Amino acid sequence: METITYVFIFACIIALFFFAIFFREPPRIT
Amino acid sequence: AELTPEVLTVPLNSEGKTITLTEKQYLEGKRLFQYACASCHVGGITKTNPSLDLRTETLALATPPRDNIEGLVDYMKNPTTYDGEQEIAEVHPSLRSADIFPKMRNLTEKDLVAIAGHILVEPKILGDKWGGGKVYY
Amino acid sequence: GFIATCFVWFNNTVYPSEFYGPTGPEASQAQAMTFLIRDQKLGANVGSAQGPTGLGKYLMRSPTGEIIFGGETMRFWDFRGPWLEPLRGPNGLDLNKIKNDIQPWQERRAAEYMTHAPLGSLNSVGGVATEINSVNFVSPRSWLATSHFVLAFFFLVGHLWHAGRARAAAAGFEKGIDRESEPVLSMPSLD
Amino acid sequence: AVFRNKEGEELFVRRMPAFFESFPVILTDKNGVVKADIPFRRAESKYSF
Amino acid sequence: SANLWERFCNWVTSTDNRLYVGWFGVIMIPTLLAATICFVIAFIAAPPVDIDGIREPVSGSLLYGNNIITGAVVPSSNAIGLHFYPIWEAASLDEWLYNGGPYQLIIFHFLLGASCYMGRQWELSYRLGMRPWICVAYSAPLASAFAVFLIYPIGQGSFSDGMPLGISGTFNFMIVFQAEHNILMHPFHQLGVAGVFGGALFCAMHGSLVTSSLIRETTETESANYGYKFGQEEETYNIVAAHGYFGRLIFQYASFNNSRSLHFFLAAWRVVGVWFAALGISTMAFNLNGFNFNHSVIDAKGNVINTWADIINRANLGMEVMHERNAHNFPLDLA
Amino acid sequence: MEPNPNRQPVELNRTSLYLGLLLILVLALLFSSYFFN
Amino acid sequence: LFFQGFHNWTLNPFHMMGVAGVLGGALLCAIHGATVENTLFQDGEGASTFRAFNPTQAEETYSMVTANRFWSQIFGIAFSNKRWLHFFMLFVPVTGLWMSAIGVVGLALNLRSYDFISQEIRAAEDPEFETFYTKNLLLNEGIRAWMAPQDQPHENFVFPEEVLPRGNAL
Amino acid sequence: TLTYDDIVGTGLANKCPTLDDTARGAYPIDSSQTYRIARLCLQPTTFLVKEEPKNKRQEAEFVPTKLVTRETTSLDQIQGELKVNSDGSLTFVEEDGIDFQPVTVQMAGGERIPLLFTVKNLVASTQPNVTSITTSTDFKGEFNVPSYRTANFLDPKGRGLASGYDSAIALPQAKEEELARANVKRFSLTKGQISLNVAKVDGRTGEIAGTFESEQLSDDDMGAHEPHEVKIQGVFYASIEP
Amino acid sequence: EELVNVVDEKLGTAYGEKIDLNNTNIAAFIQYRGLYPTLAKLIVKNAPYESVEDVLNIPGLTERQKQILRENLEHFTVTEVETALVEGGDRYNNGLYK
Amino acid sequence: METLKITVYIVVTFFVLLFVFGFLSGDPARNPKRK
Amino acid sequence: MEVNQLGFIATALFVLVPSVFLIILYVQTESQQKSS
Amino acid sequence: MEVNQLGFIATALFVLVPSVFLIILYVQTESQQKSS
Ligand SMILES: CCCCCCCCCCCCCCCCCC(=O)OC[C@H](CO[C@@H]1O[C@H](CO[C@H]2O[C@H](CO)[C@H](O)[C@H](O)[C@H]2O)[C@H](O)[C@H](O)[C@H]1O)OC(=O)CCCCCCCCCCCCCCCCC
Ligand code: CLA
Ligand code: CLA
Ligand code: CLA
Ligand code: CLA
Ligand code: CLA
Ligand code: CLA
Ligand SMILES: CCCCCCCCCCCCCCCC(=O)O[C@H](COC(=O)CCCCCCCCCCCC)CO[C@@H]1O[C@@H](CO)[C@H](O)[C@H](O)[C@@H]1O
Ligand SMILES: CCCCCCCCCCCCCCCC(=O)O[C@H](COC(=O)CCCCCCCCCCCC)CO[C@@H]1O[C@@H](CO)[C@H](O)[C@H](O)[C@@H]1O
Ligand SMILES: CCCCCCCCCCCCCCCC(=O)O[C@H](COC(=O)CCCCCCCCCCCC)CO[C@@H]1O[C@@H](CO)[C@H](O)[C@H](O)[C@@H]1O
Ligand SMILES: [Br-]
Ligand SMILES: [Br-]
Ligand SMILES: [Fe+2]
Repeated sequence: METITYVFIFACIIALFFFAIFFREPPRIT
Repeated sequence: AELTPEVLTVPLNSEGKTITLTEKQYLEGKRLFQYACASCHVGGITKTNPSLDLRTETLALATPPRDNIEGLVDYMKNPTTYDGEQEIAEVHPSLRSADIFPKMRNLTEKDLVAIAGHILVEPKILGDKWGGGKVYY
Repeated sequence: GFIATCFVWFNNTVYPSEFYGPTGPEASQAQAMTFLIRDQKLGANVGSAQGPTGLGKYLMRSPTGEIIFGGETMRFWDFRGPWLEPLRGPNGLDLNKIKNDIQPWQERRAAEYMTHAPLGSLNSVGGVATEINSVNFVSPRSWLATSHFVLAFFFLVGHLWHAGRARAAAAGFEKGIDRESEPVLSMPSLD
Repeated sequence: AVFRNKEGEELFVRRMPAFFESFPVILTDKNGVVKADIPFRRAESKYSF
Repeated sequence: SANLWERFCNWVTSTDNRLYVGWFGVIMIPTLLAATICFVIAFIAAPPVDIDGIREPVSGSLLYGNNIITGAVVPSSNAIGLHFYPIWEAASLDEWLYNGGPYQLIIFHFLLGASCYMGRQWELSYRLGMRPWICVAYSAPLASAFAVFLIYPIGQGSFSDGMPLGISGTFNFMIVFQAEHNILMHPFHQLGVAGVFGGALFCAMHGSLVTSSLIRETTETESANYGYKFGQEEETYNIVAAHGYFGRLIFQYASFNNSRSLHFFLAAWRVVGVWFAALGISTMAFNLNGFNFNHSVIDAKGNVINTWADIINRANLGMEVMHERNAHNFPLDLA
Repeated sequence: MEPNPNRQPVELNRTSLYLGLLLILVLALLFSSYFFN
Repeated sequence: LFFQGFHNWTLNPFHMMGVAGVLGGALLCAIHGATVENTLFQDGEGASTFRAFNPTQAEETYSMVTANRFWSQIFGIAFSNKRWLHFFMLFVPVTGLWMSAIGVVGLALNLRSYDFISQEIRAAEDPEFETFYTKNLLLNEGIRAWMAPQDQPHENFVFPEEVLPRGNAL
Repeated sequence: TLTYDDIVGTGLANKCPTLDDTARGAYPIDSSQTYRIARLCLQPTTFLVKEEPKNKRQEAEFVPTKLVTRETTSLDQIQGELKVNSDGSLTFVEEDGIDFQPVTVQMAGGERIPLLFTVKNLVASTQPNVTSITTSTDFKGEFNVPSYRTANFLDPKGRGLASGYDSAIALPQAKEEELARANVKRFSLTKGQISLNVAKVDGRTGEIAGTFESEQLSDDDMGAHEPHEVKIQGVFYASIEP
Repeated sequence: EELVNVVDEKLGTAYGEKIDLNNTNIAAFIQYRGLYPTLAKLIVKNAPYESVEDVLNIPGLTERQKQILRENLEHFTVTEVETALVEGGDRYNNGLYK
Repeated sequence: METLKITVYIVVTFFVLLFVFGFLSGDPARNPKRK
Repeated sequence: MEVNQLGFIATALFVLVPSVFLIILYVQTESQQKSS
Repeated sequence: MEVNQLGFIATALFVLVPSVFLIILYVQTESQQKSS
């Protein structure tokens, strides 16, 4: 487990990274 | 009025007679020491070889006894191992020390006679922090 | 400064240990050298003396299969100098030359570099981090190594400084950007 | 339990207090002198049980 | 028409791409990725590594040291010290494993690459008209990490003592340090704290005051963090409305009047000392350690009167002795 | 890159979920012991 | 050192956050600091920024847009809305700094984060398992046995030379 | 004819001398004169660990291990009077000499097996009756095998022998009646056997090269996990002398 | 059916109150005078002694050294050699300083 | 092993060249405008 | 007794993953009209 | 190792109860304009 428990929480931060540098919701200029 | 003359009163020879040091001449024992031995014998212990210390007990147990001014002086004149024979001047700088490690070239009696004192005197000062390095401090 | 600080820290020749101090490595080797000698004299056999780690109390093989002092001193096996070379052989240290050719003088030189090592204290106090107040020397090689670094360092950040701004003169950004035509305001904003 | 030795003096086990999660077993009879202790370093062991 | 390379050279420098692939980037990315994915794996399944020379592998890891605070990437082994251990040396990847081989490869990479980030951190400073000294505030960063990965090693024998990458290894690496260099007794390490313990103190301010001075754009209907639609050239927060406060907290003249002389000061505090620290460690990698006052303070007869820093000595001598036990057979640690 | 039309609104009612919730929680009661074994 | 010793503070989740605050907060204090000094415009004459507009007059010195795309392309993600960037600068430190403060109460009742059960047990029965954790853990004993006595005078510590733990040769 | 430099960092300074190709004449002995061998050198080729099969009546196998330790596997420069006994044989003993050399290997699985390749004590006995060391002559004898680590080696948690923490200190009130295995670290000693077979000699010099074997036991690791069996073979070398 | 610490159990005998001419590290010979430097080297460079007197034997002794030996004899002692106590050239540098 | 060495070097090289040769032509001009 | 240390973990999850799924699609529904 | 057979449930959940909470308040949000 744990060994896995640890890898996952990680392989996630990588997800949540991919999601914020590409699905960033564009800053609008008004 | 802390380091009394009766403490600077040490054994100079074997017989048991005694000599007193000046609040002055003591200083020199130190100043000289650091110049001449610091490298090693710091805190009262030989760094080149930790099995040998400068404590009083030890000295007296040395041979020739080295628990007195003339004795340590002997040393500073002719260095030899604990227990009799084996002249180690060719290694341990000592007045013999063929000017090798010149730190020795200058010193004179006024000097060796003092250093020595700095040796028997120190322990009386430092409990025995004089002999055991590191563990105390 | 860097390619400098290094020269003093390591080099034995253009930086004779006799005028400056004993190069760090030279110090570490002085240690073993000493106690190897202090010990062989007590009647021990460094050749076969088995370490406590099980590696080699005074000597051990190197990734090259050569002989080099043991313990931790292995960290400095590449080091070389006049007081050891003769006490050296064809495959690294030589068990023969190391047993009797051990000429008298070397033991002491090998000693001096032990007592006097490239370690000290800001307020000049020679000895490991926690030594009583007595010797007070701090190696020159230690002093030139540190000094220069701080300088050669800053400089690198000093080159950034200008080489980066001076890139803005021949560009005119140096003074900021123009309140009316900011170059990013005319770019297909990626999102 | 009271510890004694050849002599028979009643030694006393110095205890472990708050902070320490580990302690070295040191035996001091009354008056407070060290009279026995399990030594981490065995070679120059003087008081060792 | 321009040939195909003249294109490449525009693609790599195009101010358009999602994330700039500046020239520096051409060595940054390839490097950075090498490292990461390597580390990322050997942080999972890291065969038992043997840092210090003695053959007694200490491998914290997951597929062994099943934990996050525990495991880390263990250093190179004295054995092959300051020597370059190129994966392609180990007569067996299993050998390149025993001897911390994975460490290096990663370190040199993340090192040089960070240098690349350092640079390609200005490539836009130019590729986009604006002051170049952003990358310069990144000096304090890099340098440091360099000081704790390269300098100390070159300084001493081998990388064996180079900030093991992993939570707890940090601490080990640290505690050792404090015990071989009175680095807490440094007027340098002071300067890391000095500023770091400042930026924290100041980040709280400018962040404080600024937020402490916002016009009035919503009235708790929703939030107050909307008092700024992005791009507007106005300044959601009031400058003098702001100073009026701090000037009123600590006597005037003491609170900042000019806004640009403010924000600068914010790189001023951090970077200035964070550099020093970076130097401090980098300084001691040559053995010019923190202050030595052991015993210093004396008595008349000569009894030793204790300096606070004398205590500090025991909590040092303590760690001093135990660290790297059974790894050195002599009395003086010269590294 | 013009928006997408094939993007109808996502459908779910305040009672459909309840019918689902019941079925889901109870499904568990049953199937749960057979997990604890 | 005291704490590193008998408390092993450095291993606490909390304190490891205080660290998070006191570091990032500084990172911010500078990321933004020089993020500013290198964004603003030429709204003054000379080659120095001190005379540059203010005090509160013309609006904004740094274009939060020209700087934006700088990071959104370098480090991937940047800001928008200086309103939050000024309230996230507050959080970071004031925040993390509070964290530790909790953990610290935990040290009052010695109720600290010292051991990792899963570890000592796997260590106990295996002279071949060593993690930094254990290494660090040995330091403590050292930085304690040598300390305590001359540090806690009132608990008359009597420490024989043997008893005292310490590596081989040192 | 070659300096410490030529070889520094080569990857042969760990390799014994190669007795010049073509030269099988042997070295004559006396009994009127006593001989000694300047240097004994034992260079290996491969190490083999005997697999401990779970099953019983299906004989132990000798699998191959890969040299994990960076090349540090040789014992060069050894000696201890080469005597001739009222027989015909030569009995070579030993004295000084770098005979230990802790090395490790990785067994087939994920396992790590360490040992200390030694010949400490070694007693060489040649074929019952020889006059000149004729190719294929031998020596097969014994040697002691200490422990992979002196009495002072301190394991992860405090513990050890010569001077280590007493018995697992991280856990206080946990029953130890079980940990005893690791609490008390005893230091073991057992002997092993080598065996030299010659295959080249310069009757003029005395340079006798060849192959060898040795079956000593892996690491006892003080009170831990019963050792493993290791066969080791390689080339060797020694050069006689009056 | 139990295992015991080999070293410290010796502390309950001769070695651990006097000097075991057959094990004790060489550096305990400073403990008395006229013994260290040489005699010490000899006492050990010679094999274990089946009896405390066998010392005076050692081939090469000057009646003076044969003497010192006699008057310090009363301090010497011997017991089973001990593999873990003197293998690793510990007898000389038992790995341990000040 | 040795076979990998070169592969690795090549790559390294292929790039630096890209870094050096690249940073050369069309650079001191790589910005918005030169005033 | 002697239960599967994780039987509970499976029941707990299997009662959240699927369940939450609805406490997700539902909520977004009531907000079809700017509501909680 | 010999961890806490329930370190899991403890972990995993603490990364779902809170987490899923956002996926909830957030999701209803894009529905503020008849969308998924
Ligand atoms: C191959 C791919 C690797 C790529 C690396 C990627 C990372 C790059 C990031 C920065 C650039 C680094 C470039 C190489 C750094 C070399 C560091 C080093 O340890 O180099 C190794 C050498 C070795 O010097 C010593 O040289 C000694 C030689 O003297 C010895 O031998 C002599 C001859 O017999 C004499 O006998 C003498 O007495 C004896 O001591 C020994 O061989 C030692 O083993 C050896 O260590 O040192 C020196 O080269 C010092 C002088 C030249 C090297 C550079 C100087 C300082 C550079 C620091 C810059 C980083 C600072 C951080 C930046 C901060 C912000 C940007
Ligand atoms: C007050 C500031 C200061 C002071 C007092 C010194 C003092 C010294 N530096 Mg120095 N240095 C400084 C700042 C300073 N530096 C800065 C800001 C840098 C840039 C990083 C350097 C880079 C530097 C290098 C590379 C070297 C020195 C060296 C020296 C020593 C030799 C004196 C000298 O070389 O005569 C001049 C004539 C000589 C024959 C000395 C050496 C000749 C070679 C090394 C010169 C090669 C060119 C070199 C770049 C010129 C160095 C001049 C510079 C040091 C002032 C001397 C102690 C030399 C030494 O080795 O120190 C360890 C050396 O090699 N310095
Ligand atoms: C490469 C250099 C490096 C890196 C990456 C780290 C990273 C870290 N250190 Mg650290 N440290 C370093 C050098 C480094 N240190 C040095 C030289 C020292 C002194 C010798 C220390 C002393 C130290 C202490 C006392 C502590 C840390 C702690 C930490 C952690 C929390 C710090 C934090 O809150 O962020 C501060 C502000 C930030 C903006 C950093 C957060 C953003 C990212 C970078 C977090 C780290 C990402 C991670 C390293 C990589 C994961 C992804 C993968 C691609 C690597 C973090 C993992 C704390 C800890 O408990 O470990 C977690 C802690 O208590 N460090
Ligand atoms: C290297 C990484 C690192 C980082 C980033 C930190 C960060 C921190 N540590 Mg820490 N620590 C570390 C490593 C680290 N530590 C290590 C390796 C150890 C040894 C194990 C420790 C041991 C340690 C202890 C024992 C404590 C900390 C504490 C702290 C926190 C206190 C910071 C503070 O605001 O002080 C500022 C201190 C204050 C009291 C702020 C108020 C000061 C007043 C209000 C100002 C008055 C000034 C006055 C008006 C002017 C008079 C000046 C005069 C000279 C004229 C902070 C989060 C403290 C903590 O966690 O807090 C609960 C704490 O008690 N650390
Ligand atoms: C540009 C990006 C980049 C950079 C700067 C580096 C840099 C580095 N890598 Mg690396 N690497 C990269 C991309 C990069 N890598 C990629 C994409 C991969 C995929 C595998 C790798 C895989 C890799 C591995 C496995 C290793 C490295 C290692 C290294 C380090 C040693 C490099 C070295 O030995 O140079 C040496 C060579 C030069 C510096 C340039 C020389 C150019 C040669 C001599 C010319 C070509 C010769 C050719 C004409 C003749 C041969 C013909 C033949 C094919 C028939 C160094 C930090 C090593 C490590 O750091 O530790 C060991 C390491 O083991 N890298
Ligand atoms: C309150 C007490 C206190 C405080 C405030 C500090 C504070 C500090 N200590 Mg310290 N220390 C303490 C007590 C304390 N210490 C004690 C008691 C000890 C005894 C061991 C130490 C021992 C110690 C050591 C050995 C070191 C420190 C260092 C430091 C500094 C590290 C932070 C820094 O300089 O950043 C500089 C570092 C960076 C800017 C990192 C570089 C940036 C890289 C690229 C990060 C990588 C990010 C990663 C790859 C993420 C990738 C993607 C990600 C975004 C997902 C800091 C000033 C370090 C130091 O000062 O050197 C710099 C150091 O080496 N301390
Ligand atoms: C609560 C009262 C208090 C005070 C007055 C201080 C003060 C200090 N601590 Mg400190 N500290 C405290 C509590 C305190 N600490 C606690 C509770 C902990 C938990 C561990 C620490 C842990 C700690 C560490 C690890 C370190 C310090 C250090 C320092 C010094 C560096 C100052 C700094 O960098 O700030 C930056 C400046 C600001 C944040 C703004 C105000 C600056 C102060 C108030 C003025 C400093 C000037 C000084 C008093 C005299 C200069 C004269 C001149 C300015 C006219 C400073 C003397 C560092 C040190 O080595 O000492 C120098 C250091 O490394 N502290
Ligand atoms: C330990 C016990 C655990 C086991 C559970 C017990 C067995 C439960 C069986 C009942 C489930 C069938 C639901 C029919 C679906 C339906 O039609 O009712 C829907 C949801 O109602 C429900 O789900 C409500 C569920 C709670 C009812 C339980 C009543 C308690 C006992 C009453 C005693 C009175 C004295 C509401 O309307 C439905 O959904 C509407 C949309 O909201 C649509 O109009 C549909 O067409 C449909 O009408
Ligand atoms: C208590 C013990 C007794 C026995 C158990 C009692 C429970 C019986 C309930 C079942 C009734 C018939 C079958 C149910 C179908 C139904 O109910 O359908 C939907 C219900 O919600 C639903 O459940 C919709 C299905 C979503 C299930 C989500 C859980 C699955 C896990 C997801 C994991 C993702 C990784 C709603 O129906 C819809 O109703 C409207 C939409 O709300 C539409 O107009 C259509 O009519 C459509 O049919
Ligand atoms: C093993 C690693 C695990 C540890 C994690 C690593 C440490 C992470 C530290 C960074 C977090 C700080 C975020 C600042 C908040 C902010 O301002 O960015 C916001 C969210 O961005 C984010 O959260 C995105 C998080 C992913 C960024 C990671 C980049 C990967 C490395 C890039 C390397 C480039 C070569 C987006 O904008 C914010 O939110 C906006 C509303 O959407 C408002 O405008 C706010 O004012 C504010 O601007
Ligand atoms: Br350590
Ligand atoms: Br050492
Ligand atoms: Fe601002």
